[PDB]
Amino acid sequence: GSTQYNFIIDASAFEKGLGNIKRWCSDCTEAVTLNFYIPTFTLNELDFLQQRRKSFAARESLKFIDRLDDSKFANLKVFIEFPEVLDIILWSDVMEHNDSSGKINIAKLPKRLKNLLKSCIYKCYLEGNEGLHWFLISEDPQIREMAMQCNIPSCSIVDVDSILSKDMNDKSFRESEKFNNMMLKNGTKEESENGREIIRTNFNKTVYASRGTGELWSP
Amino acid sequence: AIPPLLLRYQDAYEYQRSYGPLIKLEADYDKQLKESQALEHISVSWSLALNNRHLASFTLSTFESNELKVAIGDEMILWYSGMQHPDWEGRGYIVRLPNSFQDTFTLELKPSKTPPPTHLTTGFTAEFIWKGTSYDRMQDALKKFAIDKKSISGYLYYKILGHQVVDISFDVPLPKEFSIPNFAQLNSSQSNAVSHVLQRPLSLIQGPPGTGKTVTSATIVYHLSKIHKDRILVCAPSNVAVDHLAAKLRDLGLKVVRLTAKSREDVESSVSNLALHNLVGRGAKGELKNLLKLKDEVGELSASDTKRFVKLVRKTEAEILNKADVVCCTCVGAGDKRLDTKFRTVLIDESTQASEPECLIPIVKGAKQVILVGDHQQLGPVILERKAADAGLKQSLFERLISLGHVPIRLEVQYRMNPYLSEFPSNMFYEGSLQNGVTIEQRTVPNSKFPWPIRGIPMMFWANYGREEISANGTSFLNRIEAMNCERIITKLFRDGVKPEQIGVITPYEGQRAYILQYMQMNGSLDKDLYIKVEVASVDAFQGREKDYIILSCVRANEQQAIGFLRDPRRLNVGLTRAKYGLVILGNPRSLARNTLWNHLLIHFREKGCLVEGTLDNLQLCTVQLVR
Repeated sequence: GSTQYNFIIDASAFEKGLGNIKRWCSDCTEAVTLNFYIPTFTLNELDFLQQRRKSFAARESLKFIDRLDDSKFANLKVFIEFPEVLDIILWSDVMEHNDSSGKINIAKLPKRLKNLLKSCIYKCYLEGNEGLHWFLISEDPQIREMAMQCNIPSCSIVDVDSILSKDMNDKSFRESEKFNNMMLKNGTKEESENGREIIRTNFNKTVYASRGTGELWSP
Repeated sequence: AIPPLLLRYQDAYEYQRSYGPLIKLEADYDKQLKESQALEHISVSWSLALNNRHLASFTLSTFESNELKVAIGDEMILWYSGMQHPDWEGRGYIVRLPNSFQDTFTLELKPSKTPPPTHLTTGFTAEFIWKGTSYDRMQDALKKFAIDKKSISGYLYYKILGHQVVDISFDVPLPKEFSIPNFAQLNSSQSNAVSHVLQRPLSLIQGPPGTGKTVTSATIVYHLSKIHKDRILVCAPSNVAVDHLAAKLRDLGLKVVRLTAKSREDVESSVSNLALHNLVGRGAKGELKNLLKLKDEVGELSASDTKRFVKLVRKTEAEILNKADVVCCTCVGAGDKRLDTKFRTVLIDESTQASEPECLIPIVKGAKQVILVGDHQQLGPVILERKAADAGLKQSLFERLISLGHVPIRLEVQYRMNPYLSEFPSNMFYEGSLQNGVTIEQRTVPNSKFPWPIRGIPMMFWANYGREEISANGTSFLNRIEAMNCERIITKLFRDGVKPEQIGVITPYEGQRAYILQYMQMNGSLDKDLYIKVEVASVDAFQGREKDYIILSCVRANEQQAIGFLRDPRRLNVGLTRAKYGLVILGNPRSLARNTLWNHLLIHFREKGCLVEGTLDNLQLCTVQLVR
């Protein structure tokens, strides 16, 4: 396909969302082009989880990354970071994108997280950009908070899965879109104290979601 | 060939295909385990129940207490085969389960033409009859969620699937005051929780230890009952939690109906006056009143009277369940045939102690609004099958919703323990948010003579340099020096006037539990009868409960600095939040300090001046080097 997503994927995204990522690679590369960048942080953190925490999801993620790097798949690009790039990227280049008013003490972060920020800034703003728009995929709130402070756009696995369902135009996207427009039609829009988009609805008027057809597991 | 648990599911069919095989794995493992247990040779002690039925008591040594998923009311067959009497079989029901003090199960035998061989003690085997009802309901709930569009609202369906749909709230009249008049006032944390929940289709409440989740949950149910003017379904994985919540709801003036299985109708309860079967019996008149009296004195009914009896009971049960303000039952109990009606508002307490398919059972009854109460920082569900647990069945619905971005509202004022005891658990597991609802003066003993390292700080980490041993099974560890030190602590508490009921000993290893119990019986300074009343168990036994004094025996001490499942943050959290007045931790800091969680604990104890070593009467600061 002609639409292209450019992602830097962290370790938590693999450990928690490996099944979702596998589906993106095999099914979604029809009308979408996926472009992954695997930083050194990811490989080191997945190795730590597999060895010190006996995480079988982290073991499977490392095996999957090897399969991605060995295959010449259509509409899927994967680049594993060369560790020596971390010594070339300036920490001052990361600090130029950091919000001073931000609550996180960026210079006091551990080595692993300092290097993850270097990888992100390299892709988002430096030589690794290639005229593309990059997003960090993470399932760790601390990682997403530090990325936001350094103007690195980030998303969750669910955020990407929803975006790729829209492009694929599957029944999951279409039926959720009907539900959204049903709420917009019957219900009052409000800006909550949190700043969020809330829709007041009547408790007594409920919309049920069509299930469609499908196969159930049987013993 | 099983699909992994995903973050977002395409549809509820994929959701079912993921959880379905995991339920089967658990079911098969549970069933197979009981098949093996049926081969163990047991000793039976006979007695007579008040109703004059025979009681068979016995100990099952093959499996650990947590591995045998046996409930009161469960049917069993007791078999004799030997050279002292012909072959004999007897069917009965479980009336007592093992506790910390009683290692025995008690089976009440059904009356028969052939009497039981009460003169024999050995030659018996016990076979639990497999029902599978709990797992069947979980499977049915998964399937109903997939194919029945009316089982749950569209919004909740999308939220459970991990989909991104616009957030909605209910146009509902909020009360001016959240605390209920004529009743004890909620604190601001509790009040904020009730406030946040009332207009949301889905809420998560986190209730740390001693923070008042019962009064908060009962107040929520009370307001939702007044707002919707409809039945509310209230659930929890365990019967004790259901009874606790039902009692509070009844105290608020709500018409509560407590549904128990037909198997447990004779179980002793604090809320027996709310049991559906007792409400049928008491509120019966006419033909039903007669059929009940007849069945009580005759013990059996004729074919025509049984059909008539069943018809009338069902009709009465439905009328009682329909007129109720709240229906209370366990999560699995929600799947009962008698509750095949609609429940639009559901509150699930202790939802973190159930698997996701177990929580689904009460939610697939036409739910529009769901409140899940729990604590992912405390104990999770019991998953016997490791492959199923590894595949993700240990994750509750409360925890998956957190991974999906749902922030729980936390109750932050604890009323259980001395402020000194709540500090580390609060900082470590609750981001330092816990405040104290009780003072140091409310949790102190004025004339205490106990050798606490610092007077006024009722905690200590008593370092010992003993080494772990291996028990008679080969599968467990013990620590003879820590067991000896444990007795010295207890005796010292006894000398200070503390009663055995006030003391609890928590140890992760069955080897240590058995050794501590035996050791205090033979080498306890004071009367052995005092020490037997001191509860020695694992964290599971103390989950949801409290003691005035807690002794933690870590057991683990080796040159490799390996500590096994002492690594568990959730177990450590529960073990540190059980005490009200005092805490003593026994352990070897040298090996515990390699673990980063335990290293933070030792540093906290050292900062308080509580990390000590030596003789109890001449304690010294522990010399171990701790490096962060």
